[PDB]
Amino acid sequence: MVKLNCRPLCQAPTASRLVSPPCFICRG
Amino acid sequence: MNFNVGVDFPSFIAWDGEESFPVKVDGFNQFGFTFKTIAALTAATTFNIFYHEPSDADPCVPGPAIRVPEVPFCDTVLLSEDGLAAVTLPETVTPDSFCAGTVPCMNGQWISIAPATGSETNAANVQITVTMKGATR
Amino acid sequence: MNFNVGVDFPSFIAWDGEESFPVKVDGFNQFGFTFKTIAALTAATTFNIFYHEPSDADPCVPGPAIRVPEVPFCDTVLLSEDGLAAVTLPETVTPDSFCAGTVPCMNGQWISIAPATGSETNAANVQITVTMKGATR
Amino acid sequence: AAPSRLVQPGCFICRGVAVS
Amino acid sequence: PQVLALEVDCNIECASLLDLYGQIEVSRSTFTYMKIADYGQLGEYTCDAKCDAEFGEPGNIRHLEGKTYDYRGVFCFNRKNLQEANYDFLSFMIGAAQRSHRINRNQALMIGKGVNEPKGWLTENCFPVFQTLPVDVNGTSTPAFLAQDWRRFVTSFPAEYGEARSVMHQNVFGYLAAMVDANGRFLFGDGDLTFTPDLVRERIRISNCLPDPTEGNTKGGTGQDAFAAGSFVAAQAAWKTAFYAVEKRPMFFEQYEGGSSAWCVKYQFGAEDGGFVGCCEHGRILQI
Amino acid sequence: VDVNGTSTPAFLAQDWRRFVTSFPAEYGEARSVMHQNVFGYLAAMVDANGRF
Amino acid sequence: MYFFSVDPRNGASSCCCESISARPGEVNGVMVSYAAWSAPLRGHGLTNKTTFEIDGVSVTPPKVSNAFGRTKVGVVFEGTLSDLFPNPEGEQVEYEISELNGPSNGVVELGANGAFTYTPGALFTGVDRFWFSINGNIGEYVISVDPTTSELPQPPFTTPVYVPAARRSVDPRTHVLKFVLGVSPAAIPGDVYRLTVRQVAIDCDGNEFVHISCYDISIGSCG
Repeated sequence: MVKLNCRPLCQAPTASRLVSPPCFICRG
Repeated sequence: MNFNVGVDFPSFIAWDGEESFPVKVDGFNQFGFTFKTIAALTAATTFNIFYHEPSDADPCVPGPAIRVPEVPFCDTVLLSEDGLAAVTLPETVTPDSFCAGTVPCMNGQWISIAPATGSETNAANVQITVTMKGATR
Repeated sequence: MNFNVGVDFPSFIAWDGEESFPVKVDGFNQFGFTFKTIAALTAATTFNIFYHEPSDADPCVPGPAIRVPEVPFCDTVLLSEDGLAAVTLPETVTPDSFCAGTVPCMNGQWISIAPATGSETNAANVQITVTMKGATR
Repeated sequence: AAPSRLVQPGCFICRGVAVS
Repeated sequence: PQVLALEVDCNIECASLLDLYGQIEVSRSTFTYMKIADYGQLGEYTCDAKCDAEFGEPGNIRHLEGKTYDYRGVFCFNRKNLQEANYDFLSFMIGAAQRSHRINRNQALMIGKGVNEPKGWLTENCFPVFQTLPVDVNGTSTPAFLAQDWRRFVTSFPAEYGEARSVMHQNVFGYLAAMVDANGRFLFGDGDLTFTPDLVRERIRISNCLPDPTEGNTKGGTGQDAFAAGSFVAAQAAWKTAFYAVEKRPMFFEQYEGGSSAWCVKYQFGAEDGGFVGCCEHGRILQI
Repeated sequence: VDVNGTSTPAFLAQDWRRFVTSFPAEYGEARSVMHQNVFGYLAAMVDANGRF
Repeated sequence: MYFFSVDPRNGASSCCCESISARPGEVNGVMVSYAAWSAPLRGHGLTNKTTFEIDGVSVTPPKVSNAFGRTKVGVVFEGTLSDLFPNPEGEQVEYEISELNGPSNGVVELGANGAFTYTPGALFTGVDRFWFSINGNIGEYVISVDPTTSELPQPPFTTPVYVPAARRSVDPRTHVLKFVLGVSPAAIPGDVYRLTVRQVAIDCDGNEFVHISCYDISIGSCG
């Protein structure tokens, strides 16, 4: 009974936008 | 500063994708496999493990290929049907990532891996290798 | 009671006898080779050592093959007439005995072995693998 | 040293509603 | 013919990002430490009236290690002008080497590249990087950096990782303090000619050898002054656990008898040190 | 809230101050919970000109 | 190493240009001492803004044409060596691969009749040259091994006389300009070329002082 344990070798970057609350706009 | 670590844990080939090579594990007392993929697989890939004996005629050539039995450690519920050791490289294992397994109880003096039947199609993309641990000469 | 020596010093194939392979050595800090012959050699064979660099198109695939320079320590007197590191398996190495060696200074992310010209029909009878040491990340 | 400019941020307000 | 004692030099260091990183000291040049990959799941919400249990799935514990890299150099003299000089080159050169060590170490620890240099956290590129939106102007879609981003960035740090500082080139901070609203009032420090709060309380350590997106303080950005999207702006990380800096031996200086050919007295210096990135989840990078 | 043409939904600071102080008074003390990101979505809000 | 002290343009002190002998195959180095001309113009010395140009005043156009090929890494390359030498008369062709100018990262087993096989060295990606010789006529054959993905560019077929891209250096503290002057193995003895050097000085404020001189390269055999 063998059990394996692999792991990646090279990592990948992590990009993500940073959207912020929008320009205040009146509901009328 | 890197150390000449071939002595004190050497490594040998065991399945280059076309042929198994028995690796002598007598002079050492610990060993393990380090799988590695060369291209994306198609489905699960299963390998059988074999152990050899010193040949009857010559005592430094391996004998026939005997299938090593398998042992559980409390938590085995799969319990391979015919009680014979086997390893299954799971599907969706990318390249640039290696899995490393090892049979618990050693027996014989040469060990070998072979692609189990029905799985030798996409087994040409794996390359198992062995690394021993600690000379006992 | 043998351990899963795979993790904590894994190993990969670097020269299966027909074509070379680049093996990534960034994730680890120390590494070395383990030569092994499958059939008797006919003359001294020489291999060249190459290091790669991360390709600009993708940093997880090795770029072109540069050749690693040669570093003398103190005792060195041969200097191999080229300042480009190389190994040379001597004649009379029976194919049940391994030989270990490594470069004193790594550079780049990858490492590769290939037979130098002249000894390309003997290298078909040898096997070269690389085993690393502790993982940095 | 050659005269370098000193461009400062303008009136920056909005990121989601273009004007008519 | 009235030689003074004035020694106008006019050169700068950076600040130092060294008192931030967690410090560890090693004697041997090869250390090793453990890491907890994941505790894993253990035990489910089993039903009742079931004389049984489930083994769950055990965790994982890796065992890592890292080296220490050395840093050395050489500088010689002529021994003839060193006897007639009205000064002391040696004590100047000794200082002129440590200055080269301090600035090379700190820089490498940031942007070091793999082999025989500690991998800096910039090039490691495993800190999650947050990039900001572009803005509109007269139809054009120039990239920009509004104060709205900076607050959103600093606050978005996970609260349970701890307290985390921020690092940025002072030209970015100069860019922040000088923003104006629609009318023309300042955003920070309304009507006092200068905005300068105690950085220590706002958790902003400042430096001068980070990528500095405002190129020589000349790219505020409305036309051809856009920030050239893809530039580093600031970083934020719980440094006492995100990055470690190891130390083995401080600098030394040793005469080299041999190689000194009775003309050229040749000194030698070196030092050993290193660093490595710890858990690179604590820590994020802001980008244009 | 209306944007140029379409009807993208949104959530304004005024929509939060109107929700909290709209809890039936005769229920005792009542706190509120939210993911950290939502709190970091009221801090960085801008009025007409440029003000937080 | 050659050395020329340039005239300082003071209205004071056979052909015009200086004399430079060259041998087919050599790669030499030249030094020019602009001191006599730049020292009076006390400024910030010289600036690395020198410009070279090579013209031919006697060519004797080449008999045998050059050629070019391509191959992927590790793959052998075959080619012909006969369609490059259009011969006017009818005679025999004794092809030869000069040992002093063989390839640098492979081997070439020249067949008997204008055929050859080029096996590139293991794990090698770049460009590789070797200079054949048909009936004494010398021409180069360039092979570019591609790294198996797409392609490499097409190199520019080095001229008979050339100055390398960037091996020049100018010392502003002693007003001395150095560069490298290489001569192809295909240069034909007796031919003459002309190298004109345009070197730029600079004043204390940032203007220019140009200076032009020429040299006559004479391709002679046996140095």
